[PDB]
Amino acid sequence: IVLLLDELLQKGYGLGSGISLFIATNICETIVWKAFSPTTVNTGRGMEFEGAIIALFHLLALREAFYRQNLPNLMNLIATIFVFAVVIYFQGFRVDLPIKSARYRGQYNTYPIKLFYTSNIPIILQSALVSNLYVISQMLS
RNA sequence: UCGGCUCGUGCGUCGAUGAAGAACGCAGCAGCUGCGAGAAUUAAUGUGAAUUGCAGGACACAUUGAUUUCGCACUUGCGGCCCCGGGCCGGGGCUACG
Repeated sequence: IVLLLDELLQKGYGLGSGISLFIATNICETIVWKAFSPTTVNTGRGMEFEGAIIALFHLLALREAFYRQNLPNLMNLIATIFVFAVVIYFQGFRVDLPIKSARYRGQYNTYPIKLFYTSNIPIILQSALVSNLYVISQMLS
Protein backbone atom coordinates (compact mmCIF):
# COMPACT_ATOMS: atom_id res chain seq x y z
CA ILE A 1 0.00 0.00 0.00
CA VAL A 2 2.71 2.50 0.97
CA LEU A 3 5.61 1.17 -1.13
CA LEU A 4 4.30 2.81 -4.31
CA LEU A 5 3.81 6.20 -2.64
CA ASP A 6 7.34 6.15 -1.21
CA GLU A 7 9.13 7.28 -4.37
CA LEU A 8 6.47 9.41 -6.07
CA LEU A 9 5.88 11.99 -3.33
CA GLN A 10 9.52 13.13 -3.31
CA LYS A 11 9.38 14.61 -6.82
CA GLY A 12 7.75 18.01 -7.15
CA TYR A 13 7.22 20.59 -4.41
CA GLY A 14 9.48 18.89 -1.88
CA LEU A 15 7.05 17.38 0.64
CA GLY A 16 9.26 14.35 1.20
CA SER A 17 11.39 12.81 3.98
CA GLY A 18 8.17 11.56 5.62
CA ILE A 19 7.81 14.90 7.42
CA SER A 20 4.82 15.75 5.23
CA LEU A 21 3.06 12.73 6.74
CA PHE A 22 3.92 13.86 10.27
CA ILE A 23 2.59 17.41 9.88
CA ALA A 24 -0.65 16.18 8.31
CA THR A 25 -1.45 13.82 11.19
CA ASN A 26 -0.07 16.10 13.92
CA ILE A 27 -2.12 19.10 12.80
CA CYS A 28 -5.09 16.76 12.32
CA GLU A 29 -5.31 15.96 16.03
CA THR A 30 -5.34 19.73 16.60
CA ILE A 31 -7.75 20.83 13.85
CA VAL A 32 -10.29 17.99 13.89
CA TRP A 33 -10.32 18.28 17.69
CA LYS A 34 -12.88 21.07 17.34
CA ALA A 35 -14.97 19.02 14.88
CA PHE A 36 -14.92 16.04 17.25
CA SER A 37 -17.34 17.67 19.70
CA PRO A 38 -20.31 18.03 17.28
CA THR A 39 -19.67 14.54 15.86
CA THR A 40 -18.98 12.80 19.19
CA VAL A 41 -21.72 10.31 20.06
CA ASN A 42 -20.38 9.03 23.39
CA THR A 43 -21.76 10.83 26.45
CA GLY A 44 -20.25 9.26 29.57
CA ARG A 45 -22.30 11.36 31.99
CA GLY A 46 -23.37 14.49 30.06
CA MET A 47 -24.95 14.82 26.63
CA GLU A 48 -22.43 15.22 23.81
CA PHE A 49 -24.23 14.25 20.57
CA GLU A 50 -25.32 17.90 20.21
CA GLY A 51 -21.89 19.32 21.11
CA ALA A 52 -20.43 20.93 24.20
CA ILE A 53 -18.96 24.26 23.04
CA ILE A 54 -22.42 25.87 23.11
CA ALA A 55 -24.72 24.09 25.58
CA LEU A 56 -26.64 26.94 27.19
CA PHE A 57 -29.90 24.97 27.12
CA HIS A 58 -28.27 21.97 28.81
CA LEU A 59 -26.53 23.96 31.56
CA LEU A 60 -28.86 26.95 31.94
CA ALA A 61 -27.51 28.77 36.01
CA LEU A 62 -24.87 28.14 33.34
CA ARG A 63 -21.51 26.89 34.64
CA GLU A 64 -19.11 28.04 31.93
CA ALA A 65 -16.24 26.78 34.11
CA PHE A 66 -16.98 23.11 33.54
CA TYR A 67 -14.69 20.16 34.29
CA ARG A 68 -12.00 19.93 31.61
CA GLN A 69 -10.93 16.35 32.31
CA ASN A 70 -12.33 15.12 28.98
CA LEU A 71 -12.70 17.22 25.83
CA PRO A 72 -10.63 20.17 27.13
CA ASN A 73 -11.34 21.87 23.78
CA LEU A 74 -12.52 24.98 25.64
CA MET A 75 -9.33 25.62 27.66
CA ASN A 76 -6.43 23.97 25.81
CA LEU A 77 -7.00 26.21 22.79
CA ILE A 78 -6.42 29.21 25.06
CA ALA A 79 -2.97 28.00 26.11
CA THR A 80 -1.83 26.55 22.78
CA ILE A 81 -2.20 29.80 20.82
CA PHE A 82 0.24 31.34 23.29
CA VAL A 83 2.75 28.62 22.38
CA PHE A 84 2.22 29.29 18.67
CA ALA A 85 2.94 33.00 19.13
CA VAL A 86 6.06 32.56 21.28
CA VAL A 87 7.69 29.92 19.07
CA ILE A 88 7.35 31.91 15.84
CA TYR A 89 8.94 34.88 17.61
CA PHE A 90 11.97 32.79 18.57
CA GLN A 91 11.97 31.21 15.09
CA GLY A 92 12.94 34.52 13.48
CA PHE A 93 16.05 34.96 15.62
CA ARG A 94 19.30 34.74 13.65
CA VAL A 95 22.72 36.40 13.46
CA ASP A 96 23.22 37.93 10.02
CA LEU A 97 26.82 37.63 8.82
CA PRO A 98 27.98 40.03 6.07
CA ILE A 99 29.00 38.13 2.94
CA LYS A 100 30.11 39.24 -0.50
CA SER A 101 31.18 37.73 -3.79
CA ALA A 102 34.94 37.35 -4.07
CA ARG A 103 34.95 38.87 -7.58
CA TYR A 104 32.18 41.49 -7.94
CA ARG A 105 31.95 44.88 -6.24
CA GLY A 106 28.44 45.91 -5.28
CA GLN A 107 25.52 44.15 -3.61
CA TYR A 108 26.19 42.66 -0.17
CA ASN A 109 24.37 39.53 1.00
CA THR A 110 24.06 38.07 4.48
CA TYR A 111 24.66 34.48 5.53
CA PRO A 112 21.91 33.74 8.08
CA ILE A 113 22.86 31.67 11.13
CA LYS A 114 19.52 30.78 12.72
CA LEU A 115 19.18 30.78 16.50
CA PHE A 116 18.18 27.12 16.42
CA TYR A 117 20.60 26.55 13.51
CA THR A 118 19.30 22.97 13.41
CA SER A 119 16.09 21.69 11.87
CA ASN A 120 13.62 20.75 14.59
CA ILE A 121 13.49 17.12 13.45
CA PRO A 122 17.21 16.37 14.13
CA ILE A 123 17.05 17.90 17.62
CA ILE A 124 13.61 16.92 18.92
CA LEU A 125 13.67 13.38 17.50
CA GLN A 126 16.97 12.59 19.21
CA SER A 127 15.22 13.45 22.48
CA ALA A 128 11.94 11.84 21.41
CA LEU A 129 13.57 8.55 20.40
CA VAL A 130 15.43 8.19 23.70
CA SER A 131 12.20 8.88 25.59
CA ASN A 132 10.44 6.19 23.55
CA LEU A 133 13.41 3.85 23.98
CA TYR A 134 13.29 4.38 27.75
CA VAL A 135 9.56 3.64 27.92
CA ILE A 136 9.62 0.47 25.81
CA SER A 137 12.54 -0.84 27.87
CA GLN A 138 10.68 -0.34 31.16
CA MET A 139 7.45 -1.81 29.77
CA LEU A 140 9.30 -4.91 28.57
CA SER A 141 11.20 -5.13 31.86
C1' U B 1 19.67 65.26 -35.41
C1' C B 2 17.73 67.13 -27.50
C1' G B 3 24.22 70.25 -31.53
C1' G B 4 26.25 74.42 -33.77
C1' C B 5 26.44 79.06 -36.63
C1' U B 6 23.99 83.70 -37.95
C1' C B 7 20.24 87.55 -37.19
C1' G B 8 16.83 89.92 -34.10
C1' U B 9 14.09 91.13 -29.30
C1' G B 10 13.45 92.06 -24.09
C1' C B 11 16.15 92.65 -19.77
C1' G B 12 20.69 94.21 -18.42
C1' U B 13 20.82 91.83 -11.70
C1' C B 14 28.66 90.14 -8.84
C1' G B 15 31.63 91.03 -4.12
C1' A B 16 34.20 91.94 3.32
C1' U B 17 26.23 90.43 4.86
C1' G B 18 32.53 88.02 1.84
C1' A B 19 32.32 87.17 -5.12
C1' A B 20 34.48 84.81 -9.60
C1' G B 21 37.56 80.74 -9.22
C1' A B 22 39.95 76.36 -6.60
C1' A B 23 40.10 72.09 -3.07
C1' C B 24 37.88 68.48 -0.36
C1' G B 25 33.61 66.03 0.96
C1' C B 26 28.13 64.23 0.50
C1' A B 27 23.99 58.72 -2.47
C1' G B 28 21.80 51.72 0.35
C1' C B 29 24.28 49.75 -3.78
C1' A B 30 33.68 55.75 -10.72
C1' G B 31 32.49 60.03 -14.30
C1' C B 32 29.18 63.92 -15.50
C1' U B 33 25.71 66.47 -12.87
C1' G B 34 23.46 68.41 -8.15
C1' C B 35 24.67 69.77 -3.51
C1' G B 36 27.82 71.56 1.80
C1' A B 37 28.76 68.01 7.81
C1' G B 38 20.84 69.92 7.54
C1' A B 39 25.94 67.76 1.99
C1' A B 40 22.27 63.20 -4.55
C1' U B 41 19.50 68.16 -0.49
C1' U B 42 15.78 70.97 4.70
C1' A B 43 11.42 74.47 5.01
C1' A B 44 7.49 76.86 2.29
C1' U B 45 4.23 77.24 -2.00
C1' G B 46 2.00 75.13 -6.31
C1' U B 47 1.11 70.51 -8.45
C1' G B 48 -0.69 66.06 -7.76
C1' A B 49 0.34 59.57 -7.25
C1' A B 50 4.89 58.40 -8.35
C1' U B 51 10.90 57.26 -8.24
C1' U B 52 12.91 53.34 -10.85
C1' G B 53 18.90 49.81 -12.75
C1' C B 54 17.62 46.60 -8.16
C1' A B 55 13.60 44.04 -2.62
C1' G B 56 13.67 48.43 0.79
C1' G B 57 8.05 55.20 2.07
C1' A B 58 2.38 52.65 6.84
C1' C B 59 2.51 57.89 1.03
C1' A B 60 -1.59 60.91 8.75
C1' C B 61 -7.21 59.77 3.14
C1' A B 62 -7.85 66.12 7.59
C1' U B 63 -3.46 60.94 0.55
C1' U B 64 1.07 66.99 4.67
C1' G B 65 0.56 64.44 0.22
C1' A B 66 4.76 60.24 -3.29
C1' U B 67 6.77 62.99 -7.12
C1' U B 68 33.21 72.76 4.95
C1' U B 69 38.58 74.70 3.46
C1' C B 70 41.30 78.10 0.24
C1' G B 71 45.02 87.20 14.37
C1' C B 72 50.50 85.89 12.48
C1' A B 73 52.34 82.13 8.76
C1' C B 74 50.92 79.07 4.76
C1' U B 75 53.56 73.70 7.88
C1' U B 76 45.78 72.26 8.85
C1' G B 77 52.48 75.46 12.15
C1' C B 78 52.00 79.31 16.42
C1' G B 79 49.23 82.72 19.02
C1' G B 80 46.76 86.63 22.09
C1' C B 81 41.96 88.85 24.56
C1' C B 82 36.93 88.00 26.68
C1' C B 83 33.21 84.49 28.08
C1' C B 84 30.95 79.17 28.80
C1' G B 85 31.40 73.98 30.37
C1' G B 86 34.37 69.81 32.04
C1' G B 87 39.24 69.26 35.10
C1' C B 88 44.86 71.18 31.30
C1' C B 89 40.80 69.79 27.75
C1' G B 90 36.62 71.19 24.83
C1' G B 91 33.08 75.15 22.87
C1' G B 92 31.69 80.33 21.39
C1' G B 93 32.98 85.38 20.13
C1' C B 94 36.94 88.59 18.56
C1' U B 95 41.97 90.07 16.81
C1' A B 96 43.92 92.44 8.11
C1' C B 97 45.18 97.20 5.44
C1' G B 98 43.45 101.93 3.94
